[PDB]
Order: sequence, then structure tokens, then C-alpha cells
Amino acid sequence: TISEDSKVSVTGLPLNKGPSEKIKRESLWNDLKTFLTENMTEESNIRSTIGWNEDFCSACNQSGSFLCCDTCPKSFHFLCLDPPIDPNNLPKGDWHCNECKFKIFINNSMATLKKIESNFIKQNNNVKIFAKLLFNIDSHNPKQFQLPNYIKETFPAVKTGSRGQYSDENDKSYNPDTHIDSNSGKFLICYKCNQTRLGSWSHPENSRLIMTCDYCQTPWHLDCVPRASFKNLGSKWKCPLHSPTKVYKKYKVWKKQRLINKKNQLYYEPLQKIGYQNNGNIQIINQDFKITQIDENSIKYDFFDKIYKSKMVQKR
Amino acid sequence: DKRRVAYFYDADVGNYAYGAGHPMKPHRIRMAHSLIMNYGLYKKMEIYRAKPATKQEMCQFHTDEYIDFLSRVTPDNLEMFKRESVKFNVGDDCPVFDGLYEYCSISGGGSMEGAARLNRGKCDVAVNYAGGLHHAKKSEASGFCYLNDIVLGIIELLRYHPRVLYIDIDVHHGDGVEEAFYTTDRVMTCSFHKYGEFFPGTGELRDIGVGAGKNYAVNVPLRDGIDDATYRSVFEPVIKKIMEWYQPSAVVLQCGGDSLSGDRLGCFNLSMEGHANCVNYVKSFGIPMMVVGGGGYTMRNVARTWCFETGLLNNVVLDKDLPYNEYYEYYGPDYKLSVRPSNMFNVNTPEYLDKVMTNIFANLENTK
Amino acid sequence: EEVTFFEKAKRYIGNKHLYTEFLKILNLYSQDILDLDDLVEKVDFYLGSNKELFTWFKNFVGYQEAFGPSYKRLPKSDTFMPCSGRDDMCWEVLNDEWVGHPVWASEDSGFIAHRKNQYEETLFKIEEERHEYDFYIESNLRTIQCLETIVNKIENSMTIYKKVIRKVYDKERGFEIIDALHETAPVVLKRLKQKDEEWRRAQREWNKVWRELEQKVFFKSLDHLGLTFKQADKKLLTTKQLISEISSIKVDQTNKKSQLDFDFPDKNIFYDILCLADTFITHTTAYSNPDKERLKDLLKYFISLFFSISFEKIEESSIFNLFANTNIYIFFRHWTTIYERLLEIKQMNERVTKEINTRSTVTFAKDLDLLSSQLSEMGLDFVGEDAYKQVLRLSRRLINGDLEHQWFEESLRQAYNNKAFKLYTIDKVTQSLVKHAHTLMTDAKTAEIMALFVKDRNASTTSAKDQIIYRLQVRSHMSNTENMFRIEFDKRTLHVSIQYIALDDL
Amino acid sequence: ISLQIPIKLKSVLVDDWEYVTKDKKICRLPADVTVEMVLNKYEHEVSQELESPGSQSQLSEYCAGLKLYFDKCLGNMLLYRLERLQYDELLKKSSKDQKPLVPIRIYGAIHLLRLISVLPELISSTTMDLQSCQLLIKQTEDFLVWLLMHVDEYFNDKDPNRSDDALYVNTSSQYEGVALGM
Ligand SMILES: [Zn+2]
Ligand SMILES: [Zn+2]
Ligand SMILES: [Zn+2]
Ligand SMILES: [Zn+2]
Ligand SMILES: [Zn+2]
Repeated sequence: TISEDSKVSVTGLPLNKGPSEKIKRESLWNDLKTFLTENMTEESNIRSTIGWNEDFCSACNQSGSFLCCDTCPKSFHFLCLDPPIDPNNLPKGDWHCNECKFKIFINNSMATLKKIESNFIKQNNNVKIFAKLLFNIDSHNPKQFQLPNYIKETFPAVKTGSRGQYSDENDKSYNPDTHIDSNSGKFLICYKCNQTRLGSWSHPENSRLIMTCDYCQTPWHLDCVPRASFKNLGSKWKCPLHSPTKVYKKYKVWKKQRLINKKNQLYYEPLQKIGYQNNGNIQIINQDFKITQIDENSIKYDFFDKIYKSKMVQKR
Repeated sequence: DKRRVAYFYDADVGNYAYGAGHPMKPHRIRMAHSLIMNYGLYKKMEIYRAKPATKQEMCQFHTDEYIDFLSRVTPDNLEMFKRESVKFNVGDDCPVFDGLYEYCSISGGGSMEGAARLNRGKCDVAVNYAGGLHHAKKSEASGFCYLNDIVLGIIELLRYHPRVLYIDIDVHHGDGVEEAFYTTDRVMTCSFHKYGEFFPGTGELRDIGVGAGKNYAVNVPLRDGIDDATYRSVFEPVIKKIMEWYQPSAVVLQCGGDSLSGDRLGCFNLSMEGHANCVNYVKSFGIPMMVVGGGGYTMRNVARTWCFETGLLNNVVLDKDLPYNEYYEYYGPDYKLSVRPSNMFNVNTPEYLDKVMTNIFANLENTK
Repeated sequence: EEVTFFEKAKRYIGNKHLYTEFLKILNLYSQDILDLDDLVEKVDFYLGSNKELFTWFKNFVGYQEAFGPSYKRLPKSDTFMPCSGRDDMCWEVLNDEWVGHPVWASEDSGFIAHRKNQYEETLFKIEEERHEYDFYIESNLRTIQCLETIVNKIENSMTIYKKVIRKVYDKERGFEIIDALHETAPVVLKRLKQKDEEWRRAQREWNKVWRELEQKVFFKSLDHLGLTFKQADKKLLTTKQLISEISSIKVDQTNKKSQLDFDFPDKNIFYDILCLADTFITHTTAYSNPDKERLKDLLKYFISLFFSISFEKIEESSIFNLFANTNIYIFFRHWTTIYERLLEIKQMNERVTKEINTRSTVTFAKDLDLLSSQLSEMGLDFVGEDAYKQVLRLSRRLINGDLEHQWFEESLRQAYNNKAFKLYTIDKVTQSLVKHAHTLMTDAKTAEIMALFVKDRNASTTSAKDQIIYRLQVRSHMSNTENMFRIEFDKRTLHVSIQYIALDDL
Repeated sequence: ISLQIPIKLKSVLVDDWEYVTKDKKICRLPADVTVEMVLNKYEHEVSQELESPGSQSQLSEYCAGLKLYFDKCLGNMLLYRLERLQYDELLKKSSKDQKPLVPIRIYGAIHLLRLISVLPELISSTTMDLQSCQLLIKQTEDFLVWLLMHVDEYFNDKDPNRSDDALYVNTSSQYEGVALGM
């Protein structure tokens, strides 16, 4: 006889009281049976194979299981440790941080310099420049690698995410207002169908969904280019009218130069303007990330020359 | 045709339950079996209790470590399994209950036995509604699925069938089955799924396969609220083309109930007849075929649909009135064997769907 | 034909920003970086909507694996993991290099779930409670049967019973009792039977309450567009909406005189609309009796003059052109909307008539145990009373005010299976139509244009000068900023063509 | 203090940051060219041209110190959180064979490039005298210039999905989960 059985149920009741009269007033107005299967379930076994201390890590600065120190309130992840410690293979003892153990064991304020000079003269025979760093690294806790705040800033189109991840400029019933400019009032005309296809309130079936591409603002119909749904959680949608910026030449890989801050962004214009063996880094009008000025009229001659060459080489 | 119909069901499959608020309840199979029983169809089936699968049988697809963790995981000792839980994704999405290993073994044994009966020729039609777990892929639990019994059944069928066809009608793409057969050319996977900001995340029109499996995978991205007519008009020509240009020796059909209207997580506008139509049309081709019950979260609708599909496979049509099963109260207002489609809008358009069929046919042009 | 081709491309693209990208792509190809396939693909996406530039482009340049987007490739060192059951055949057909991991395919952003009404949530809660009760009862009953078999065998499926015992025995004693059972069975069996009896009593009562909760909610959950139809119609039945629709149609037509085309395949719906309009006019306490009579007479006269239906049959139930302003156009749009809704209801009338009349009831438990006549006590079950005429009567009741909107919508849902949700706002649309007629007669400019329409229509035999003179006479009263409408009517087939002349007459 | 890293090297560093932190890729270890052959080739190619005994010997001292510092600091502050799993795997495999881990024999040319990016930040937290600070900076700049002429043989543009010889390898779903889940 147990009275603790009646604890709780999905009904909010001990499953033994009843319809919960308040719920009554809320929710009211004012070919044989299955016992033959056991004698007919023929057990089939004809199988072919039947015969077989804080809330963040002190190294990665993220959330998760932590192995904190009793003396240093610095929680550490298990992979974010040097060396990583397997949770199954627990040390089962007094654990301290690298800085914590350094400050709790070799804490000789008067004779720290003695150890520094001892290490310096020990490394003086071979490597004197690096002796101080080789000593000092033993005084620091394990950490997660991060760019030093100036490799990132030379490229303006690069930003750091929440947990230190890399982020760029591509991070991001019947509704008739979607076809409106919402800034000028003009209907949004899809590039392919050359129509807005607004439909009507009486017949919403005649409406065709439009996107208004994120980058160049060209509106496109969800039925013109094949696409099941919109883009609302993923990256900024890009129209099919943009440069590839990355080509897998038949293998070889081509990439477009990353954007650099204008202070260090050098520019140059060729004096030939007939044919230039240059990359896709062009401008329509330290010497490694230059932006050439393609002189658009020269493209008309260049493309034509290339296609004519392809025409005569294939002719023979 | 009046094909011989095998039927596998374990009476204990309804005694395993997921979390309190979880959308998976294997008891749906239990009122499905009750509906088939009380309709006087047991005189039309041979009912089998398939032997549960063993560790080595499910190790044909899944890793041995995954199987070992599955056979020992328990809600009382989960804190001894921390690395395994996160490595195999057996956490919140796919939780651990009392009879996880037993349920997985039962489902795998049922699928394996159905495939074995098809291979041996004991029947041309076998039914196993305890399967349909098409999300787990050989090392992890995904989409509330832990064991990909469909892969094991396809493996068993391929022992005697050169080519096997897999058809998915669930709004979720068949990620696990397609991944298991993304390179081989002996298995067609064809999933009619809702594609977008949806849980599968994959199954785009350009996932035809890699290596020898190029043009050997078919994906059907669908918008919300597709109704019976549009679904049939998309389903039938593609299935006919696959039958014409690939000629599988066997076909496997995952009868997911997510496409049904009123689904807890589904977004389609498929009714009772619109969902049984694909099953009947596929059965009308004449090759050995499988039935596995995958999606579906409203147990009444999915159970009624399963009972009606079982009737349809036996070349008979069941009546709208109910035979007064044990769980009669579940059917609410009128207790009729039907599913009511709602009035919400359909986004699928003839131009987009025509583009989809054109791309699919172009991909299929190099399958014969 | 090549530099001119460049000029044509620049004109067709029509944007410096897109032309810049096109030139960048052309140069990228020109520096031997892009292949023919991608170049032709980009030209197809840019100018491929044209069939003369792109066809020449393909025929002048001599144009004459496919990796999936959600599949990665893993290293070979990350492949071989011992699978005991995997045979050679099982090794050959399985794929292990490529994995999808939908987290990668979701851009680490997640997924968007569907939107469900609160009725669906209540149904799901009832479902959850039912499943809990039934699962517990079934598991306990199975354990009861197993213990009964053991007891019957003791007179002289490895964890279900353990779970049931642990659930029943919650004082942590369940483990001890299970151990004693493994080596004391009747006491466990009788406790399980008592628990089963209590659970079955609770399940019966809860099944009751779940049932009457489900009865009042099931039909509302499926009313997806019907629940929000009132506000959507209120927002989207404005003059600005219709103006935007017709202007978008005109713009699409001009981006290549029959912008709108209405067909009238019935003549008896007009009588029903007249009856509803007069019912509202009599009921409304907003117009004086002379104003009410003016409303009714003007409506009857306008409809008789336009459609040429009758003059007395309405009271007892050549190509014409109407030059109309915004007010008359919106009034006509209201009339056409009401007519289209009523025609949609009327066309399919026979099928719902049969279904309601041939509505079988299950005699196993419905007529035996649980009888539900909540909508039948109040009499809007559509028993007999042909669905179109009963719907008209119910609309008249709603306009009168003796029938609530809740019950009207519930009955409409139950009789039409949520396929007649557009009638939820019929009274409001009729009120708006009556207000539009009042505004039409109460304004001097609209009244004069209406008199001009009367003159032109009653003429009924005019030369080609009539159109120009009619347009000029309308324009004399009519401003230089608002828009005109050319409502063409063909009385021979009762088809109305509407053309949008914003200011193209100046 | 003022380290003039070439723009191409900064782009390579940010590309590696993107590949690891965003694309969830790890370096294909052991590297085809780890730290030692590249440093020894630098020493052989440059020291053979120097004639001053001090300039030629200090180059060897700088190379040895760079090797020592890299070996010491790879496991401390030159690895992201994702690569900690690969580090632990390498440690486990090395301990299985009783071989001490020698990271200069595993990592190469991309972890040394990331080693010399916080050197101004690392020297700042010392009592390192200014007269040798300039010497260290100048030696680092000379090494960077030498690398700058020779870039086509240490950072190639290759797709992991198209060639197993690419410097990066895709991380499994299990690998990613284990690496970034605990
Ligand atoms: Zn950490
Ligand atoms: Zn510490
Ligand atoms: Zn379009
Ligand atoms: Zn764009
Ligand atoms: Zn599903």
C-alpha cells in the first residue's frame, strides 16, 4: 500500500480524482474484437540472417561542461585544456590552472628573477632571444587562438561572430503589399517575367511571390527562378545576376581579392588598354592586392579578340 | 489482383511511449491494428509476429559502438553516457525511454522479416507499420528515429532483387535512406517532401547523387498546403517515369502520416483519399512492394489512414462507418473513417511544379 | 551586329549596376578564368528572357560531376569503422564518404515551424491526455494478464512489466517487489487490478469531458482562412486594394483594354442580393425613411437599367459602355464581389444538399451512447431547407440581429465543411454596398455622371460619336487628377468588361 | 611592436580563420610540409648567402628558437576550440606508441604563420629589452619576406571535396559534435 503513487499527470491531476469540475464547467455545453490476434500471429523467422567557477570556459569563452579550480574561479572546458582531459579518465585530485599552479607553487616574489636568469643562461648557449618567452609561457593558462585585432581590421568586410566565429557581408494569407515598392509605391516588376503578378483579393491564386534580391534589389519571382520558399534564417539571398567571385577552372581554383581598407588599397591603370593578363579584380570606369581599372570599352575589344581566337583555333 | 498480403504486428509495440509531450506515440500502430482487426480484414491477411532483430543484424548499417550504446542506454544511467549522447545525437530531439532497444529491435525484425518474405516469395504484399524510421543514418539518432530499419529491409531485398525502389511521401525528406544509398545505383530513393526552412534542411532538386549514384536520387521539393489533386498530379507522372526508365525488381513505400491534414507538425493539405491514392496507384504496377509507416502525429487520422490503406492493398474498400473499436472515443464528432482537409491556401503553383517535373525528367533521362 | 548587340544589351538590362556585373562576368570569361558553361548560364540569366539576342549569342560564340548542395565529403581516414554485420555486398552498396548533417544544410540557423490555431493546441492537449491514460491502462492490463497467467500456472517484453510495477509502486519499494517476483505474485496482481479499476473510471470520466470539449472545437481548428476572414476582408476590401490590383494588371498588360472581365451566368442571385439589401436598409437605424426608399428605388432602377433584367419581376420574386469614376467603380466592385460569393455558394449547392440529407449516423455507439444535437436543437442543421435558401435565410437573420455570428459561422462550417467562410462578413459587405449607393446618389458629380449614363443607356442606338461625347460630358464634371473607368457591358451574354483609363483621355 | 605582415599573409590567416571557425574544417595533419622542412629550407637557402658569422649564426639561433617556441605553444594558444579534438586525438595516438608529441613534426606552415601573428602581443608581456626587440622583429620580417616570395608551395587552392591532398579536411558530424559540444 503506497499513497505516494498519485503524484501528477498531464491532466494536472493524480489520475484518480476525475474531470476536475472546473474543467467540467469550462469544457461542457451546460469482424470480431482484438482478442483473436494472439492465436493467429504466426511468428515468422525466415530471415536470411536468422543464423547470425564561472559560466564560461576560460580558454574558448563558451558554455558547456567545466572543470573549475578550487583556488582559481576560472572554469575550463575539457578540450580547452593543455593537455585535454578525458572526463572518463578523471584525474581525481587537486586540480589547478597553469597560472593557478604557478602562483600557488613557485610563488617566490624575491627569487622569481633568479629563476628567470637561470632559464636565460640555460638557453643562452643556443637561443637567447627566445629564453624569456620560453620561461613566460609556463606562467600562462591554456587559451584558444584568436587573430590579434589587426589582421582582421585590414579587411573591412570581415567581422567576428558571437563565439569568435568569422562573419562577412553575407550573414543577414494573401499579402499584396509585398508587390509594392513600400518606398515609392511602384509595383515590383520581376526581372524574368517582367510582371508583378499581384493577383486579387477575390482570387489570391493569381498572385506570384516576389523576393526583392538582397544585394542589387532586383525583384524576382519565386516561380521564375525555381525556389520552394523564401530566405529568412539563412544568409542574405543573392540574385543570379552577380559575379561568381569563385571559379573552379578545369582542377584549379580562382578567387576574387578580398576587400581591403581604402587607406592601404592601392589603385593603378594600365597604359596599354588593348590586352591585359589580369585577374577578375577590376574596376569599371604591397603591390599584390591592387585593383586594376578595366576601362570598360577595352572589354569590348578583349572579349571579341578572345572569341575570335577561339573561332579560328577551332576552325582548323 | 488480390495479392497475398502479409501483416506483421507485435502486441507489445503499443506498450512503449516517448516523453509526455513528445509527438511520437507508437500506440498509433495499436489503434491502427485495432481498426484493421474490427473491420473483418484479419480473414484477408496472414498475421505474423516477426522476431526482433539482433545486434549483428542492425550492425549491417549502424556502427557497432552506436548499437552497443543503444543496447545499454537507459534513463537511469544516462549520466554515465555523456560523450556518447552528444556524439550520437541521442539527447533532446531523440530521447531515451524504457523500451528504446526493445522497440528498435522489434521494428528492425519486422522490416527484415517483411523483406525476407518478399524475397522467399511467401507473399507479394507485406505490411509493417512499426517501421518508417528513415532519419537515423548509421551512427546517430535524428528526426525521432534511432534505427534505419528501411536500410536493413532494402539490404535484405537486394539479396534477391537486383534493383529496389524506395518512395518517400513524408513532408520530411528521406535523409537517412538517401544518404545510405547516395552512391549506389541499385537503389532509387524518391522523396516527396516539403522543402524550405524545414527540419530535414536537405532534399533539394539538385541532390541526384554522387559517383555511380548520379541521377539515381530523386528529390521533390514541395510548398505548403498541397492538396490531393496537386499531390496526385505531381506523384503519378514521376512514379510512372521511374517505373518506365528504371524498372526496379521491388519497391518500398514509406506511408508517412505527416502529409495528412490536421498533422501536429505537418503543413500539407492531404486528406484520407488523397493519401491512399498514391498507395493504390503504386500497388497497381505489379512488382513486390513494401509498406512502412513513418510520419504521423495525430494517432486517430494516421490510424484510420493505415486501416484504409490496408484495406486498399487487399483490393477492397472499407466503409465510412466505424466498427466500434476499443478506442472509439478518439474519433470525436462523427466516428467516420475519413480525414477532413482544411481550407488553408495552397502555395504550390503550376509553373514551379512544371519546372520541378522538367528537371526531374531531365535527370531521369540517363537512368535507362 | 555586335557593337549594336552591346548597345541593345545595355538598353535591355536597363541598370548600370547590373550592366557592371555583366561586364565583370564578361571580363572574367575573357581573362581565361570562366568556362563556356557558366558564361552561357549567366548570359541566359541576364538576356535569356530575350529570344533574339541570346539565340544569336549562342550561335555566334559557337556554343552548340554534379555535387549536391547539402552533402559534404569526409576523408578516407574518417570512414573505416568496424560494422560486424556489414558483408561484402553490404559494404559495396552503402555510402560512407558523403554525409548531410542537416545542421550544415540549415546554415546553423535552425528551422521554421508551422503556425497552428489555439483550437489545434486544445485538440493536441486532449490527445496527449488520452494517450497518457490509454498507455498507462494498456500497459497495466498487459501486466495484469501476464500475472494472471503466472498465477494460473502456479496453482500447483522483458521490461514492460518492470515499468508498470515501478510506476505503480512509487515508494522505491518496486525494485524489491520485482526481485521477490523474480524468485508474492497475487498481491501484485490484485494491486494492479485495483489500479486498473481506478484508472478506467478516471478514463471514462475524462473521455466524457474530452468529448464535449472536442465537440465545440473540432470544426473551428480546420477553419484556417475562416478564422481570420473578417479582418482580412476588412483590410483588403478597400478602394485602394482594387485600384492597386487594376493598376498592376494594366502595367503588366502594357509591359508586353480588357483589364477586368466579369461573367454573369445567373440572373436569380440579383434577387437574393436585392432581398438582403432591402432587409439591411429596413433594419438599419442610420437612414431616414425617405432615404431608405431612395436607396431601394435607386438600387432597383440602376440594376434594371444596367442588366436589363426586368422592372416588375425584380419586385416579385447591342453593347453599352458606362464611363464611371472611382465611387461608381467601387460600388460596382462591391456588387460583383457579393454576386461572385453568392454564385460560388450556389453552384455547388446540390452536393452539400445531398451530403446533409444523406448524412449517415453510426449506430454502434453514437445513437446508442452519445447523442450530439447542439446545433440541431437551435435548428440550423440544414435538414431539408436547401443549402442556398437556408443560407439566404440565415444571412437575413444575421442582418436582422437575432442570429449570432458565432453560431452562424459554426453552422456554415458544419454544413459546408469550412468551404463557405467567405459568407462570414456578408452583412458588412452589404452595409458597405448600401453606403456606396448612398454616397453615389448624395454627390452632385456622381449624380450627374449617373444621369449621363441613364441618357446614354436609354438612347440604346447611337453612332460612334456617342463614346467621345459621353467621355467629354463625364470629363466636364470630372476632375483632372482622379481616374475614369470604361465599364463595357454586353447584355447579350451578361458579361462585363472593365478597362482602366487613369488619365489617358487628356 | 610594428609588424608589417604582407597583405597576402593576412588574407591567408583570415582564410584559415574562416575555414576553421566557419567552414568547420581542420588542417590535414600531419602536414605535407611541417614546420621543420620549411624552416630548414629557409635556413639553408638564406644562411648560404650570408657571410657575416654573426648574421649567419643568429639566423640558426632564430630558427632553433622558433622551433622550440612553436613546439611549446601549439598546445597552449595556437589552436582553436575545434582543433582541440584533433590535438587530443594526436595526443592519444602518440601516447599509445609511447612517442612524445613533437608538433613541429605534425603542424606546418599555417600554424607557424599563425604563430607569428601575436609575436608583438607575446613580447609585450615580458621584460624583453628594446635593443633585441628590433632584432627579433627584423628577423621575423625577413623570414616573412622569404615566405612571401615562396607562397605557391605552402598555401595551395584545393577543394577537400575534390582532392584528398587538400590542406583541409571536412569534419564529421560526430567529430564536430564532440569537438564543440563539451
Ligand atoms: Zn572551452
Ligand atoms: Zn587555478
Ligand atoms: Zn517573375
Ligand atoms: Zn541581386
Ligand atoms: Zn516525417
